[PDB]
Amino acid sequence: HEKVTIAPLVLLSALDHYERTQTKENKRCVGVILGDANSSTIRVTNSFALPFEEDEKNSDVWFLDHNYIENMNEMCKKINAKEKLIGWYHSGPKLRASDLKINELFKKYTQNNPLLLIVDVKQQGVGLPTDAYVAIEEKTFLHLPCTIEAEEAEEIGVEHLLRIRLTNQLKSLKGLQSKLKDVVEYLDKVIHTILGKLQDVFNLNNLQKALTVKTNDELMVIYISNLVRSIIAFDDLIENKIQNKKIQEQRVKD
Amino acid sequence: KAVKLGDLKKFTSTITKYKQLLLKDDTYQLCVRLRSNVIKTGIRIISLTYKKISLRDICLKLNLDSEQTVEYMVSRAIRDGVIEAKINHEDGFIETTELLNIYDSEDPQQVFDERIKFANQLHDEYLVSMRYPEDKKTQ
Repeated sequence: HEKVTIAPLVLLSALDHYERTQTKENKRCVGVILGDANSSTIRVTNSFALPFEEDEKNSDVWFLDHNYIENMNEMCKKINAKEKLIGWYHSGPKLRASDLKINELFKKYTQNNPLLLIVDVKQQGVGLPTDAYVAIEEKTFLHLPCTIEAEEAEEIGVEHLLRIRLTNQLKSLKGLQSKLKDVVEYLDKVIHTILGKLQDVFNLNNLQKALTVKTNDELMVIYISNLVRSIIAFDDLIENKIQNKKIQEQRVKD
Repeated sequence: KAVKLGDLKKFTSTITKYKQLLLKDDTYQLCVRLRSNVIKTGIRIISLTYKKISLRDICLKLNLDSEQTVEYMVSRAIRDGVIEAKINHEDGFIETTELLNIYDSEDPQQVFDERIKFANQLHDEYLVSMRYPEDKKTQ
């Protein structure tokens, strides 16, 4: 649908918020998220901690003001018009139905159904420490996948951070692990439809055909470069020391 | 010259002629074998090129040579592979195989692997000698 950009700049401060707020698992540091929400891709420019209170001792019990956003957007606007409210974040890592209520607050404040944002404040597992949701209906809410933009400005200072194949395999288990269990979970959790929804694509395997040969046929040439790959080695470094040592081992005049 | 044909007499004739020279080099022990091998070689060639030939037409080469020793002689040949064919005497049909494939198999890629395995020959050797000036130049 409108699946969305992600601003690391957000992501960072977001945890600072979590940090700043000293939010803990008891809590989720919540706040605006900013961008412009029109397109079938939405962007996250920015986001703002909404000074907030959360109580799950009573689910619906929690405290927040909008009027931040009120004054906020003003400045935000005054900062940039393109702030236009896309939605909001919280810590998370997970939902709590009161979110729904909370979600709807922003509905007043957003063009579309606004955008939830989960964060993993511990960034624990994997790609994203994050989920973004839009409500729905039998309610619906949903995660459309999202990701980063450029923000090379980001990417550059980013560059100042960090500092081939086997990984690619490694996830191999992962989904499968849960997956079968996830059945057995829901199986023996409810011992839904979506599981069968999965079930079909399963045969999408043992699918392989003598089209396999193509592979073999293909792989051949792949190797043809072999004699060439190291041929230049074969020729290159070997006849290189014979011209430097004969020069040298014999150099040896006086 | 014989082994081109492998004509046992003409074959032997050489030996008959050169045995001492063979003996001189004691290559004599050899060839005593390749005799029928080339016979079987011919048997394989410009001959197995039908999905058969008959018993007797392939026996013809043995009707040139021998009979129903053919059975042995062909089994003698088939024994080793070195040819690929079958028969049924019950058919009387000496049934001479394709030997036809493509590189669908890993057979090329075996050779590629063979080539692959060699990828270290000169490659790893370059490092084998990288030393000498490079290291002695330090001296």
